[PDB]
Amino acid sequence: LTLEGIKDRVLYVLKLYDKIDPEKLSVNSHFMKDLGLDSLDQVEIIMAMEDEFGFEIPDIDAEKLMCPQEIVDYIADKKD
Amino acid sequence: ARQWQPDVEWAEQYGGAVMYPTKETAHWKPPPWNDVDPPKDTLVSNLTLNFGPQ
Amino acid sequence: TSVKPIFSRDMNEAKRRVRELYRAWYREVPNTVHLFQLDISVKQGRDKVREMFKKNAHITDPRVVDLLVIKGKMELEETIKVWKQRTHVMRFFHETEAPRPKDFLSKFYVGHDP
Amino acid sequence: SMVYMNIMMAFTVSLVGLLMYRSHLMSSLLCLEGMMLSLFVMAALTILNSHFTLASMMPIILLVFAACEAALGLSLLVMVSNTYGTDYVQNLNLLQ
Amino acid sequence: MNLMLALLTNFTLATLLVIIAFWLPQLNVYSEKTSPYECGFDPMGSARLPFSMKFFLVAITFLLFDLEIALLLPLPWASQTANLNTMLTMALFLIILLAVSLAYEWTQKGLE
Repeated sequence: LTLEGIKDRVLYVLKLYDKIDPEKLSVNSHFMKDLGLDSLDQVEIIMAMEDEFGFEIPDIDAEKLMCPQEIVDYIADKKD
Repeated sequence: ARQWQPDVEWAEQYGGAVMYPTKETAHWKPPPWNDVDPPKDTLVSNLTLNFGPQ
Repeated sequence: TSVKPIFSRDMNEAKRRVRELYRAWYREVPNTVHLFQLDISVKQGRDKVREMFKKNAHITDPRVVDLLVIKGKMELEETIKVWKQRTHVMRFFHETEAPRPKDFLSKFYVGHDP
Repeated sequence: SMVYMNIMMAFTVSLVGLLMYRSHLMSSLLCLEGMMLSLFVMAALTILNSHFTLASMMPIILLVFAACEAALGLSLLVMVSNTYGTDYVQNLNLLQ
Repeated sequence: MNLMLALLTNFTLATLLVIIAFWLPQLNVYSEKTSPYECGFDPMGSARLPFSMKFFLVAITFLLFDLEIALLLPLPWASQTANLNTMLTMALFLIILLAVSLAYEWTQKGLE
């Protein structure tokens, strides 16, 4: 239970994908308006949380996240 | 009222897991108030034989 | 357009439905690679799926997208179980078939206007 | 003679480290039924040369309980695998 | 001293003929496709061996009926004897003691 320890987990996911994002570990990558992807390609990125840190990805929130700020914040009230 | 100190904490300090007297160790488990059946895992997907082009 | 739909209504329940089953196929690539005893690299099986969904993105209409769902929904019966004996899966990977020229001058030597 | 030392050396098929350990508990119930014939034989060598004429009914009765005993113990070892599927003696829940 | 040379002939003739069939005329180094085939006329069986209750009670029930035929075994040797009212009335006991163990279990067998 650490708010920074979940900021760890979100911020080594993105470059571990060998595709688009070039080492941009900013929180302000806004995913097809700042960073830039396809509409399909984001759907892969959300799925990594089941085996990395453990999670469900329940609902329409995956259509909503769009930035690693919002990824941490929904993990934030999920756990602590 | 007045008579003595029958306080709440005398129930939790005697609170039943292991009665840690002089230290805290690897406690057991808050043992079940009902009869003791936590580990219910008994299931199998039954055999899928094809008596086909046999 | 006076006809009832299948599942969706207009452009939003459809384009969250197609994103649902992609998470099934992404999970069920590294299972069949050992469930059939087929020896390739696991990243090949993920490349074919992300190839396949980009093929149909020229649609400007609902219930056509919903028709492709039903085909995509059905294949997870056979593929996640064992109904294809190692051979109906490997037809997506055209290993045997010779390469096509696809450039003008190489067609002109061999073949009467394909 | 030496026909008793072997077999009194062979009574050490208990050996208690391998009488309940390690896992696959069927390996431990094995030497519980195999600890017999180190008692069934060690009795039979003594009643037979020294003609007792009556105590040789006792090796017949020595099997009859230990078969019924171990059969009971094998009933419960299904019940540990009926709830799990694996016996695995490093199952422990009820502390001591 | 032939009992014991009445069977070691019979087993060394037995193990002779199996290695002149499994070994010798065999050695399949050619094509011998031992690939994923040979799976007993089927495919991959991802399930293990499941428990079957109705095929366990058949093992235990036999074992408890098997014991007291060995008690029942020296009945022909119990003929040329002394006092025989005892010998008859005790021989009839064990059979009934085997018979009741049916009738209690006979009210619940299952699809055996």
